[PDB]
Amino acid sequence: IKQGIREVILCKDQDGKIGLRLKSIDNGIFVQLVQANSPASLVGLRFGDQVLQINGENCAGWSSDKAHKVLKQAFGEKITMTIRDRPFERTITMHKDSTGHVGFIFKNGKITSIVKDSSAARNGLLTEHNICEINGQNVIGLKDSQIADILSTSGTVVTITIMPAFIFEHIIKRMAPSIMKSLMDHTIPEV
Repeated sequence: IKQGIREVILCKDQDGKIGLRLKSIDNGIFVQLVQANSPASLVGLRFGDQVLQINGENCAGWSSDKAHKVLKQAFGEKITMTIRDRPFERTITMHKDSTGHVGFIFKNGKITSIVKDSSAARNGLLTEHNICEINGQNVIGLKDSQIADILSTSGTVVTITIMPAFIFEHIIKRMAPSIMKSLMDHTIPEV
């Protein structure tokens, strides 16, 4: 989670999509969903990102509907966006033990308990937090099994990006869980 603004230039695909859905939160605009294999995924927009401007114009106070509206009504040539990096999220680094544990319990993405003497404990991982990413990979909507798998497949060092459930639950609100499982980009970034 970078402590700054950045600018991205987008470019509508063949079909005029950018692969993005936006949600209005506390009078800003935030990324609800990034589609795999989209301009938005390529330029590296992330779930939880804040859109400050689109094509120079400020986003504050906009409705989800109007933000979508704007995106359609724009000379796709290039769309310029100004992005505060996942403002509602923070990242914990952790280390696996001899028995390959970081030391917490989660359910539906949400962390429900921390284990005594764990690395989860030493680093102050918090409960009532929905898991957003792991080692830089968005794991939202995956099953608990596949999340467990990623934590298993991951090295000893494990980096998790978490968000307060209340905020998480308000971002994903009005989006079907299948779409998150299906369409939300769950891939490592390209170089």
